[PDB]
Amino acid sequence: GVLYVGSKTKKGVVHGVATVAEKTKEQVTNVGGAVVTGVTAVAQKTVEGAGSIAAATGFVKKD
Amino acid sequence: GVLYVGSKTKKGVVHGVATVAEKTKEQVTNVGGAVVTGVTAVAQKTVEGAGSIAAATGFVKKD
Amino acid sequence: GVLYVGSKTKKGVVHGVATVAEKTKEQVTNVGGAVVTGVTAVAQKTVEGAGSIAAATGFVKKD
Amino acid sequence: GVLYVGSKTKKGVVHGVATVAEKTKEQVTNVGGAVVTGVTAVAQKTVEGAGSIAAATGFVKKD
Amino acid sequence: GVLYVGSKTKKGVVHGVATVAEKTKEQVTNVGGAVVTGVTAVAQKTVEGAGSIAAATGFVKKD
Amino acid sequence: GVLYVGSKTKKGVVHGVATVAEKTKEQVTNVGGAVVTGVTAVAQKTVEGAGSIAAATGFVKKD
Amino acid sequence: GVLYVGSKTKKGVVHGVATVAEKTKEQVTNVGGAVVTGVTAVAQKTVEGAGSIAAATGFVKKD
Amino acid sequence: GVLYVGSKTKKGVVHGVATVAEKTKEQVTNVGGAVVTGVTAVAQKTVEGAGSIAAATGFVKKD
Amino acid sequence: GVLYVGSKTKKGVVHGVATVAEKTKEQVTNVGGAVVTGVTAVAQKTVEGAGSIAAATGFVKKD
Amino acid sequence: GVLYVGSKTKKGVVHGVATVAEKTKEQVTNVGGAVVTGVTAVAQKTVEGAGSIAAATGFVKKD
Repeated sequence: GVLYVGSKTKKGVVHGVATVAEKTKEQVTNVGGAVVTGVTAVAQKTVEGAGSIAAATGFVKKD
Repeated sequence: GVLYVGSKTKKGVVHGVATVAEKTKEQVTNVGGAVVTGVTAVAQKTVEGAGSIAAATGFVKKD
Repeated sequence: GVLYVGSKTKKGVVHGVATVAEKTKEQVTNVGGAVVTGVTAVAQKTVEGAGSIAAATGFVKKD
Repeated sequence: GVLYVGSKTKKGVVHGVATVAEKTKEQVTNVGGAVVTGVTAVAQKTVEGAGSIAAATGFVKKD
Repeated sequence: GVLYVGSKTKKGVVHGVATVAEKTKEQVTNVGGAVVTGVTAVAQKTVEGAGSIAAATGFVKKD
Repeated sequence: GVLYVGSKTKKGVVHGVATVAEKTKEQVTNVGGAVVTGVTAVAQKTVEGAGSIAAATGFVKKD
Repeated sequence: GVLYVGSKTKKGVVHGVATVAEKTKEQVTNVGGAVVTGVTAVAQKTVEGAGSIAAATGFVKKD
Repeated sequence: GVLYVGSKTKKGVVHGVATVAEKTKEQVTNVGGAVVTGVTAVAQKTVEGAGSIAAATGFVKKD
Repeated sequence: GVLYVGSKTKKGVVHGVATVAEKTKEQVTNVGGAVVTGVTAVAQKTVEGAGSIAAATGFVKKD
Repeated sequence: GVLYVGSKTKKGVVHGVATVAEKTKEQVTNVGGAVVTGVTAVAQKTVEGAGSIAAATGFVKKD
């Protein structure tokens, strides 16, 4: 189809993703797709096919 | 179809995602899709197919 | 179909998602879809197919 | 069909999702769909198919 | 059909979802659908198919 | 003498003095002494002398 | 004498003095002494002498 | 004498003095003493002498 | 005498004095003393003498 | 006497004085003393003499 984005802005201030740790052991920021930051930010994804798998996991501990 | 986004703004201040830990052991921020931040932020996803699996899990501990 | 979003704003201040932990052991913020933040934020998802599975779980402990 | 959103605002201040823990052991914020935050925030999802499963669970402990 | 949302506001202040725990063991905030926050917030979902399952559970303990 | 102020606080939120006018003609907020705002706020004044005058007046219209 | 101020605070948020006018003609915020704002704010004044005058007036219109 | 101020703070956010006018004609914020803003803010003034005058006036219109 | 200020702070954010005008004619912020801003801000003034005059006025219109 | 200022800070962010005008005619920010901004900001003034005059005025219009 058609994806149409039109934007007029005088002033924009944007902070995307921040991970801050002090005296910490296991800290995970995990994003399955894309990370898009800005004034006027657009992300588009298309998957065409049978039996598609999208899997996102913080952490796995196995013993 | 048609996705149409039109936006007029004088001033915008945007903070997307923040993970902050002090003296912490296991901290997880987990996003299955995309992370989109801004003045005028758009995310679109299409999956075409039979038997599709989208799975998101914080953490798995197995023993 | 048609998704139409039109927005006029003078001033906007937006904070999306914050995870804050002090002296904590297991903290999980888990989002199955997308994280979209802004003045004028739009997220759209379409899944076309039989037997689709969307599963979101904080954490799993197995022993 | 048609989804039409039109919004005029002078000033907006928006806080989406906050998880705050002090001296805590297991804390879970779990969202099966998307997290959309802003002045003018729109989320739309369509699932077309027989036998679709949407399942959201805080946490599972099995032994 | 047609979903039409039109909104005029001078000033809006909005807080969506907050989970706060101090000295707590198991705390779960669990949302099966989407989390949408803002001045003018709209969420729409359509499921087309026989035998669809939507299941949301805080936590499961099995032994 | 002795003025002793001791204060322990975890979290404090303080708003001192606000004057808000819309479509208004003559609005006066008038404070003869000092304006002191905070977590732990202290104001002390000493006047030593004969025939001292402290006078505070909103407004004077003379014709 | 002795003025002793001792303060312990984890988190403090302080707003001192705000004057806000829209479509207004004459708006006056008038403080005879000092304006002191903070976490732990202290103001002290001493006047030593005979016949001292402290006078504070919003506005004067004379014709 | 002795003025003693001792302050321990983890996090402080302080806004001192704000004057905001839109479509306004005469707006006055007038402070006779000092303007002191911070985490730990202290203002001290001493006047030694006979016949001292401290006078603060928003505005004067004379015709 | 003795003025003693001792301050321990981890994080401080301080905004002193802001004057903001849009489409406005006469706007005055007037401070007779000093303007001191910071984490740990101190202002001290001493006047020694007979017949001292401290006068602060927003504005004067004379015809 | 003795003025003693001792300050320990990890992180400080300080904004002193801001004057912002759009489409405005007469805007005055007027400070009789000094303007001191910083992490650890100190201003001290001493006037020794009879008949001292300190006068601060926004603006004067005379015809």
